[PDB]
Parts: sequence; structure tokens; C-alpha cells
Amino acid sequence: MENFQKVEKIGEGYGVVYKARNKLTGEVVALKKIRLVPSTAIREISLLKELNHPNIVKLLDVIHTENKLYLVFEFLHQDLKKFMDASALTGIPLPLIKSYLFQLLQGLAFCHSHRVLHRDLKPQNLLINTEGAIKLADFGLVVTLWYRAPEILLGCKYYSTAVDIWSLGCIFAEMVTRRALFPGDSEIDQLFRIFRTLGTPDEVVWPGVTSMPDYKPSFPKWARQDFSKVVPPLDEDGRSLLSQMLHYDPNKRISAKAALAHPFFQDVTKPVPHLRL
Ligand SMILES: CN(C)CCCOc1ccc(Nc2cc(-n3cnc4ccccc43)ncn2)nc1
Repeated sequence: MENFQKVEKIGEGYGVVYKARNKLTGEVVALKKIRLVPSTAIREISLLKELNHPNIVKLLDVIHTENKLYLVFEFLHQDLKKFMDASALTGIPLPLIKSYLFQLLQGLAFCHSHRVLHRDLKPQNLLINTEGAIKLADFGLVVTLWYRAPEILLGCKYYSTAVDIWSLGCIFAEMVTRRALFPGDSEIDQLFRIFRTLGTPDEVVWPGVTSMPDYKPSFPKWARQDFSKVVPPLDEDGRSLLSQMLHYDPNKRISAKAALAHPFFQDVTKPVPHLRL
């Protein structure tokens, strides 16, 4: 750790993230210092060192010395939240939205084939570079609830890869409309904003929903709205894909693999963003 010169704090993950410079090699890195280490965590983290993909932020090194754990990652120059904020007047161009969605689906398909879930996707942990890449960071082992799948909010203990597809669907919608789709500020507010837009789920659209730990018979019954109203700028292919990413039933929700084959991507390309660094 004496090996690293902290340049600036750039975020908060289970810890704070700094831009740092390796004092010996000259490498500029993102250094995550983890909040207070269990034998189980060390071994689980070391496996993530082998989960390498073009659309996953590269974990360069794990430094367990001595009670704290630091994760040394490759440095990317901007997060998607900042890029969306910087693009808010005109919006991110559709071709670039589509490229980013496709690449994140590639990252997830990879993670999910190895039975690794992200669990907390959000614009703040999606990182972009000047050559058009976007990468997943901060794979979990005031908290934002906006991207949380309904099965998590309803108390499902053993949720699936489908949670990440839900989160990515919410992020897709946001890139398109330039407003967060479900900006809840508590778990029930989040759940009711989902219900208000997509309809209160029942046994018809989600078999077993009424048996979920935090499901109440007394939830209000809202009707579903149209996706034409929810993401107006999006063409029918994007809306179709989005609707599949936001299916209530995690077993009907589209997989990352299947989503890559969606007709929305027939004309996918890799534009380069205009980034102000
Ligand atoms: C100073 N703030 C006003 C700026 C706001 C945020 O701006 C930036 C600019 C550049 C980067 N770069 C990164 C970050 C990561 N990373 C690894 N685990 C993470 C967990 C959370 C977030 C990022 C995480 N990995 C590689 N590159 N991250 C944020």
C-alpha cells in the first residue's frame, strides 16, 4: 500500500474508491479499500480475479495486508451517471445507447454463465472509456433502490441472475428518457412506483407472487400502463426488449443471452462517445 499514491476519491462502493498511482510502475488505477478479514471473503474475492471479460472492469490485484483489503482495478475515466448527466440536454444518441446495452448484456451473459450475479447494477458502477467500451464494476458479494428487482424488494432470499436484467432494463429506460424509471426513496415507495407503472403483480402474471415473504394481500391494486407512455422515444424493438427485461416473473424475464439475439440489436454498431474528461 505504501506502493500507491492516492490522487482523489472517486466513489463509494463495501468501501471507498480512489484514483491512485502505483509509485513504482507509474500505473494509474482505481483502488477500492474494503470496509474492515474473513477466510471466506478472501477466497471468494480471489476467484473474481479470474473472471475476466472485455466488459468487466479488470481486477488487477487483491492486497490483503493487514486487516484491510484493497482491490486494485484498471482505471476508467468516467461513469455512466456522469455521462448521462453531461448528455442530459440532448440525450445519449440511440446508437450509443444500443452499443452500451449490448456490451453490458455481453458482460452479464458471461458473469451469469459462471453463476456470478452482480446484484447492484446502477449508472454509478458502469464505467466508460474513450474508445466506446462500457464495463461492469463493483460486483457485490444513502443506498439507491431505483434499480432493485421486485423479487428482492418482496423478500426473496434466493434470487437469480434475473435481478441484473431488471436493473439493466431500468438503466436502458433511463438512458432513453433521461429520467430514472422508478426513483423510490424507500422499499415500499420503490415497490409502489413499480406497481403504479407495471400494474400490481398477481398470480396470473407472476405465479407464486402472493407467497413471497413481504407480499401483502392489502397492497393497492394498480392497473398496468402502456410502454408507449413509459419510454416514448424508443422504437417498438427497444420497447419489446425492455418489456421482456422488466417481466415481473424472474423465470419469464429475458436472459442476457436471449436478449443479445433480440431484433433490437440487428443494427448494433460501436460508436465512440464524446467525453469531456
Ligand atoms: C470525483 N467524483 C466527483 C467523480 C464521480 C465518479 O467518477 C469516476 C471516475 C472514474 C472512475 N473510475 C473507475 C472506477 C472503478 N470502480 C471500481 N469499483 C467501483 C465501485 C464504484 C464505483 C466505481 C468503481 N473502477 C475503475 N475505474 N470512477 C468514478
